Amino acid sequence: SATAASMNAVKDSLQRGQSTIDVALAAGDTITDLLGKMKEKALAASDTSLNTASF
Amino acid sequence: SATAASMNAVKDSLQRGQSTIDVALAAGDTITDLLGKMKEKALAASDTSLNTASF
Repeated sequence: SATAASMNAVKDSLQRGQSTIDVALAAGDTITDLLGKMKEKALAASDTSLNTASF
Repeated sequence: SATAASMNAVKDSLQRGQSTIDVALAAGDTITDLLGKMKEKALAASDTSLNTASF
């Protein structure tokens, strides 16, 4: 029965690991959106017919 | 009949031995519970994803 108590101790650590990964995933989604937008900006600026004040 | 009187003397010592072993057993049960709890604590602390203030 001591071992069953220890399993009770293990489950919380597994849950904490889940939580940390969720936070990381949220930040990652935001970062991927920002990277898409940055690609759009760089692509738009790669144009050689552009004015000096839009670059 | 002297021997029967001596048996009367022996029974009390046997009973005293029983009593001492009961006290020891009670303390031992408490100790085993404490050891289970200590294992749980050590297992929980063996985690490397843990903060510096929970250790």
